[PDB]
Amino acid sequence: SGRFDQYPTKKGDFAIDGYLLDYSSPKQGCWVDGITVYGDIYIGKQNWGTYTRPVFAYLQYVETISGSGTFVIYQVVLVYAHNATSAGRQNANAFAYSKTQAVGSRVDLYYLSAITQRKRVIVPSSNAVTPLDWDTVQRNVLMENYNPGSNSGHFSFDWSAYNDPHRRY
Amino acid sequence: SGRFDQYPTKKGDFAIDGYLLDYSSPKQGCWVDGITVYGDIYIGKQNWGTYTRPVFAYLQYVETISGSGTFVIYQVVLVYAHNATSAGRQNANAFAYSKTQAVGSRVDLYYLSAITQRKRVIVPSSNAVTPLDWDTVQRNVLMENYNPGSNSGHFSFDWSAYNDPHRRY
Amino acid sequence: SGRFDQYPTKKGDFAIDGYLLDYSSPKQGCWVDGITVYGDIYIGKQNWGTYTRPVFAYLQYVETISGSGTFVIYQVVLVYAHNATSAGRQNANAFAYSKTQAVGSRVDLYYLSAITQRKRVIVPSSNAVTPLDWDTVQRNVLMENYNPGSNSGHFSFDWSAYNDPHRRY
Amino acid sequence: SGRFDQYPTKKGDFAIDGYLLDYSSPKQGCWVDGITVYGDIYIGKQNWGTYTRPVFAYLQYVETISGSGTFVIYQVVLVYAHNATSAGRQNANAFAYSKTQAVGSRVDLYYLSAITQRKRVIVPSSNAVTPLDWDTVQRNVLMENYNPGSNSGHFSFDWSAYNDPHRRY
Amino acid sequence: QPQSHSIEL
Amino acid sequence: QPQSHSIEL
Amino acid sequence: QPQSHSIEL
Amino acid sequence: QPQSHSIEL
Repeated sequence: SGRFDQYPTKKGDFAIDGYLLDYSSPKQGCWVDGITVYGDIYIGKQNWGTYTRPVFAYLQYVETISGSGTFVIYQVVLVYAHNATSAGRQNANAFAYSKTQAVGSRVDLYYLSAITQRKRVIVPSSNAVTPLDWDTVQRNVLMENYNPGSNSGHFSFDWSAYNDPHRRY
Repeated sequence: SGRFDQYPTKKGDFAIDGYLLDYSSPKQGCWVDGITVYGDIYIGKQNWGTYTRPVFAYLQYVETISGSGTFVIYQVVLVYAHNATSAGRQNANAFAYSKTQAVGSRVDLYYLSAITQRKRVIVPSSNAVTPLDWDTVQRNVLMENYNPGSNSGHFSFDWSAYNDPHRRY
Repeated sequence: SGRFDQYPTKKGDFAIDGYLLDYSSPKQGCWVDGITVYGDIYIGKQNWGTYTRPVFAYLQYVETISGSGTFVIYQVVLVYAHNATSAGRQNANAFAYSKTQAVGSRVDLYYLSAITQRKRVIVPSSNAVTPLDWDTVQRNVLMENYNPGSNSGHFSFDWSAYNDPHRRY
Repeated sequence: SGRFDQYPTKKGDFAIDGYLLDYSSPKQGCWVDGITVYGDIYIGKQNWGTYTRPVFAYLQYVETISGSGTFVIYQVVLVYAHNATSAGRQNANAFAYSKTQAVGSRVDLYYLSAITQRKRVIVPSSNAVTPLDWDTVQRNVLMENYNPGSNSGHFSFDWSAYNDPHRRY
Repeated sequence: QPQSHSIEL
Repeated sequence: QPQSHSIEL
Repeated sequence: QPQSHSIEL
Repeated sequence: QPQSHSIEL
């Protein structure tokens, strides 16, 4: 829903964790302002020079423990956005949620990846929230809130990563 | 070290992981250029308004996988630097490696924390490296390469975090 | 296939691991001769006095690592058989592969559960085998090779567990 | 201990886990009645025909989960006893806690090994117990409660494993 | 025949 | 100079 | 415009 | 008495 637009923006590991993994009131998600990096990522049959940046972060259900009383454990899923340069010709259908963008004869592949973080929080069932699903996150973050044609929306990639050795691997 | 000064600087999650979790040549460590955040961290008997920023990252031995032949598993340990404001009066001896800094009557507490990341690399025992230990990391990063008196060395905190709602929690 | 009947029987943790996690020739599976225990297991809405015994063990794909050369990591999945006493009236459709057995007015629930073990083996792709899937295992072990009506087949439960305090929990 | 003698005996995976991984009252340890197996185990410079059987199981502290309130995670550590036949001449000082036994000119090596199981329990810090350490376990189980000279104490090996193909690997 | 202590509801 | 909101008790 | 070093096949 | 196949080298 349009609840996605209401989500605030966070910057830095502890700010993202601090906002989401709140025991008193756990939060569904937040947008992430992050650094763009450049390096090889394997998709399909080979490696592609890929631009990567965090874009969103959301709470994920770990477990529900028994008692005296009913407790709920949450984890943070960090969502990254990628531009796998030249990958769009052979991997246009590799992901359920993806976009293609032409740069001359070259076809870039725009997709999202999720990384589960280690930090967890124990919340009582009375304070528990309904977590967002990976399908909804991809639809709102990439499909509805990012335009590869103009590199704009709720986020944009910093292409200067290609020229920064600190942001290259 | 010597060796610690020779370590390169990396910026962004995938650049840090990409450099360290190399299966061909796994690397001991790298300095981290990161964002400073501000929020409460519990030390001793209470919460303190703490500034937090990543400063270093190093490989940690997980386990050995045997067969044909012997393989070694490595993890990334992300090292954060903290300035727990006003915590120095009550918690000057709370950590083995720490520094205190006066701001008027107030005593700030400078220390390091380590967070083990989920991502792992499987490397053949022939390409295996000697991992750095948490004691050597704290001694080189905080003790030898940071001066709270001038907020300088191999890194410095961005105090503007206090005024950015995106970097507050 | 009838390849399931060709699988040998193993007894004891190290014998099961020793046979399956063989680097020179990894094995798909083996039947397990094990002890029957008795205690509460939660199914559906409540706890049921359940009889549990290991019955089978099979190799599972963990990962495939890059090189110089292509290596394959295997793990052991230990398959247990259960008789959740009185659970068949409310949980007859709780599992995809299950059987019911009447003991007077009471309806017992016969099903299988899988537990992934920690021990892993690194095997070169040339020695790699096609792992069995959980669907096939349940069909062959419970459906095709166990009769609750006669407590016979490729295994049988030891009901004396109910009277042994060592095998009760 | 004293306390070690008071610990009950458990038989079967689910009975051991069921007794120890109790969320209401987690238990320090229990003695294990298990099957003896026979096969090669590598010690020092070569493989030795080793007899292996589980003998004890104890709870191990994993991590703390904070929120409302503080929760503790426990794991089961399964302790095995070994008789590495002929290994005593070359590996008498290979382990901190070990015993040697002569069978003619041959010297057998008696030692203990620990395997961390996957299953975990989340317990509130109020119901938390003091876990046993690996040194105390080895001292009580092998040193104080096993005599290789008479194959007796709190447990004994079943040498028939050598003649059972089901218990050989 | 398997013994039970299970109590429904 | 680092700003603070910390209250010592 | 995003720069690339990617080589197809 | 425990049986052995172990070969010392």
